[PDB]
This record gives sequence, structure tokens and C-alpha cells, in this order.
Amino acid sequence: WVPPEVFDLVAEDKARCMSEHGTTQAQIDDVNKGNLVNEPSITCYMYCLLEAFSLVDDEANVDEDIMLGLLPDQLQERAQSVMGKCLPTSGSDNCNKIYNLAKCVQESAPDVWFVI
Ligand SMILES: CCCCNS(=O)(=O)c1ccccc1
Ligand code: NA
Repeated sequence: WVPPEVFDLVAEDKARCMSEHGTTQAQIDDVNKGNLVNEPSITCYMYCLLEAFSLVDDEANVDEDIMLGLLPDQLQERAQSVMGKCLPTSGSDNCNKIYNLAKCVQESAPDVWFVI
């Protein structure tokens, strides 16, 4: 659902976050297919990108309002519902916190969790 202009807003942060964490595009594609394991190279990537867009703070607490605001009108009710179930985050560290949220959201609504 991401609009095509988001993709250059994000390009520099994407390149940075992939390089910092050893993330591959293949791993990003996998998350988008609904497959996600608790591997730091992908989970720290997701944390990295959320932070980049100011959607999480230094302990992976989620700014849900800022998050919903980046979603299409048609997705927001469902997204707000799932965030109701899946927040607040919890986990062993910032990456694991986002792993657990990604899993939660994917289990429960699997049109909401896209990873750029
Ligand atoms: C739902 C977020 C999961 C990780 N997504 S994202 O950060 O790549 C992103 C997606 C859409 C808008 C902004 C950031
Ligand atoms: Na890894």
C-alpha cells in the first residue's frame, strides 16, 4: 500500500539501516511474504527504519498516532485495531521488541505490516 514517493524519502535511511545490520533485500522480501524469524539482521533493520521515521523511541516504544498517520485511510481502522492488541511493545532489546510486534501484527492482520 506504500505510495511510490515514500520510497525516496526512505532511500538513504534504508541503505544505512541495511548496512548497519547486515540486512539483505531477500530478508525484507521474506518479511513481506509473512515470514519472519528472530534474526537481528532483519529485526534490527525494522527497528532502525521505525526510528528513522520517528515511529519509535530509544526503547522501541511506538508512537501509534504518528504510525497510523502514515497509513492509508482504508487501512487505519484495522491498523488501530491490531495496535490495540499488539502494543505496548515488549522484548529483550529494541530489535526483539520489534520482532514481537511484527509477529503479533502478522498473526492478527496480515495486510498491515509492510517493510520498506
Ligand atoms: C508498519 C511498519 C513496519 C516496518 N515498516 S516501515 O518502517 O518499513 C514503514 C512502513 C510504512 C510506512 C513507514 C515505515
Ligand atoms: Na541475523
